[PDB]
Parts: sequence; structure tokens; C-alpha cells
Amino acid sequence: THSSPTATAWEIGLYYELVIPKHIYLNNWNVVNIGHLVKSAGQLTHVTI
Amino acid sequence: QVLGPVIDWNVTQRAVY
Ligand SMILES: *[C@@H]1O[C@H](CO)[C@@H](O[C@@H]2O[C@H](CO)[C@@H](O)[C@H](O)[C@H]2NC(C)=O)[C@H](O)[C@H]1NC(C)=O
Repeated sequence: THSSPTATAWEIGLYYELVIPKHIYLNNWNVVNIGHLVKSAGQLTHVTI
Repeated sequence: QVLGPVIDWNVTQRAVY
């Protein structure tokens, strides 16, 4: 905004985004799906839910 | 149309000695 050899001035426009939490979860586990093997009319099959 | 197999993840049921 101003520039002299002994004096300056500046302006900055900052925008912020604040997330507001509804709930926070701390003690968490990932799932892993191993399923089961089945043998049927000669064919080996992997089964999963 | 015959009834097929049942699974239940129980290891103890499938033990072989
Ligand atoms: C898993 O398999 C075992 C073996 O079939 C089951 O354990 C038996 O349970 C009966 C009662 O239903 C008892 O009379 C036997 O003494 C048990 N035997 C053994 C080797 O544990 C067991 O009930 C099955 N189900 C679960 C969830 O474990």
C-alpha cells in the first residue's frame, strides 16, 4: 500500500475454512475379509461375505 | 435341488488327530 525508502505498508487477504465436528472417534480398527474355502463337485471355491 | 453345505468358521469342529 505504501513504499518509501524508510517506510512500507502491506495488506493481506486471508480466507479460512473451519470444519465443525459432529462426532469424533478415537479407538478404531480396519476390517480385513479372509472368507473361507469350499470344495464343490470337483471345483475349489473361495467364499466371502 | 439337493441341500448344499453349511459353514460356520469353527476350527475345533474340523480338528484331525
Ligand atoms: C465348535 O466346534 C466344537 C466341536 O464340535 C463344539 O464344541 C463342543 O460343544 C458341545 C456342546 O454343543 C460339547 O458337548 C463338547 O464337549 C464340545 N467339544 C469340543 C471339542 O469343544 C463347539 O460347541 C462349536 N461351536 C463353538 C462356537 O465353539
